[PDB]
Amino acid sequence: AVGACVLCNSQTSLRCGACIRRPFLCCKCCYDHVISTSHKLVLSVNPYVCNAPGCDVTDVTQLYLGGMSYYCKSHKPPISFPLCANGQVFGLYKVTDFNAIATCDWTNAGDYILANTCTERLKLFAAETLKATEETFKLSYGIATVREVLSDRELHLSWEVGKPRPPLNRNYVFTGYQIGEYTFEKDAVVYRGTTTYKLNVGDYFVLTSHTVMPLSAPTLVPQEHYVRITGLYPTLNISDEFSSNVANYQKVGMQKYSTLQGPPGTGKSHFAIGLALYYPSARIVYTACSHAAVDALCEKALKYLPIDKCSRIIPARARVECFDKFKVNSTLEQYVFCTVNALPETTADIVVFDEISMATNYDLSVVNARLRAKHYVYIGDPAQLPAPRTLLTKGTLEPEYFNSVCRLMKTIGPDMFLGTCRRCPAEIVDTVSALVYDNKLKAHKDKSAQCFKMFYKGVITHDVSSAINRPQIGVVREFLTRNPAWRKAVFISPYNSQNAVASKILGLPTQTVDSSQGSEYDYVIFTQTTETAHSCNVNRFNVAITRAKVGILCIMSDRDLYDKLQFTSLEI
Ligand SMILES: [Zn+2]
Ligand SMILES: [Zn+2]
Ligand SMILES: [Zn+2]
Repeated sequence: AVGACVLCNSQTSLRCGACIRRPFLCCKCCYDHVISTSHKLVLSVNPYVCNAPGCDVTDVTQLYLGGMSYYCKSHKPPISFPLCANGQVFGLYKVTDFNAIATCDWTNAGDYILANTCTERLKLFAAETLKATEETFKLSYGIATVREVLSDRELHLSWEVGKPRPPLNRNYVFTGYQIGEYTFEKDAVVYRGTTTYKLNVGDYFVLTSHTVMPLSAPTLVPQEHYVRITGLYPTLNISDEFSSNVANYQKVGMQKYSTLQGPPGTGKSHFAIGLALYYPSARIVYTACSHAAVDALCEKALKYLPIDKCSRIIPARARVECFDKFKVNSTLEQYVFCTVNALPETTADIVVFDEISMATNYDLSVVNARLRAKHYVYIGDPAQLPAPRTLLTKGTLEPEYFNSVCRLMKTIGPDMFLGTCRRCPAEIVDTVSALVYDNKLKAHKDKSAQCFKMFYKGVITHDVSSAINRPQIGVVREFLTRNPAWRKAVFISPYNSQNAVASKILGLPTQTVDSSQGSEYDYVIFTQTTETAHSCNVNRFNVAITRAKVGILCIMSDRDLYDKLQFTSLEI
């Protein structure tokens, strides 16, 4: 009941009872909150409610202190002081942005803008409030009870009446009942259990609504610049492979934290693993939000670092299959690879946090709270995809608002920029360089002459809201017969339902733009599917076309992005 004010740190007995996170507010800030919002319940040792029997007055502006008790206007004794007066709320030890965070529903883009432009303590309040709001929203959907089991990978579902049905994609993970976590894909539906189980008829699945823990550590520690490399000991014998990053590795040791913007295929994992070879005695914890980002870092370390000093931390509540070649859960190995949600309480000489566009401020804070390091390196690309914000429906979230790190990279610029793309044919590099990198990305490869674009609106159908464009898939099928080398292409689209249809019609392996991030393929076939804000998002468009090493076929819906593609146009 006694704590510190989330706005000015002043000690107080007051917490806001109307705030979902119940933050400690001092007399000054508590007043400026209750007097400007619908929030009127104030909590101390005892709540600020009228003590008079059977009285329901709980509004602090309608209450007074009579002796050492609280009463409303109808029950106060002659000698009483208002609880709200002179810009203060009574209590021991005697804000426009805080009000908006405290009262918003997190459905507008402006809510996320504020959560990232506010002061550091308000970024944690915002991140805690958003996460709790997202989980209290997880109690709103309807239960799915299995009507029948068709096979080992297919079933029919019976949904709860009155409550909405949640989007059936890999994004939403249900906990089966505890028969393990399970996912779904589209009356026949495809079931994917984390644990193999004889799907009982009648057994139900419900979305995991986990408890949101409070945040203590800032999203970014206060920056410190040094005159010499601190706590790290460089090699003089550094492999020529990593020579291009020596000045940047030295910058890493001369700052508390550093940001690295690495466009697709510019050498982010190479830089991260080369940091270990540059400071050979340094203990490095490699972290990212997803198991896939952590696994890609593991694959790079397997090729350059001693396997006996590596360890992959895997949580006991295993959801997906991940990296198997390092010793598991050895927290004290020199190189620790672990997702943010599974990080142990440890220290390190360097912490490398990869795929930074996918981090939230909640993740940034958790990393600072579990890992106490000499240096923190943030690697990613603000021109790539952010974490899905399930509550956000109105407006688009710009890159400078993804998290604190992305805000810095878009405002003051990143500390380090990898400006040469080694993956993509020049047609793709020239396109994304002009689109999202202010013409600063350069192509290492020549033009492949295997990058094609076709403007074909087709016909848009919908599986609920997830879109399908069968004529765009038909155009691809026609192209494949005439271009058999493309038989080995990966089919990519902004929609899971478009991918499901293309998987059955084309037989190509399938990937959404969002699940393709961090991966690369020789050939990519991309169907835009629709002209929505989702399919036209320039970051999503950037990720989609930079998956290709050799060739890409883009079947476009949007004239704008089609005209921007520096590809050979095709006809049909
Ligand atoms: Zn205060
Ligand atoms: Zn409040
Ligand atoms: Zn009363």
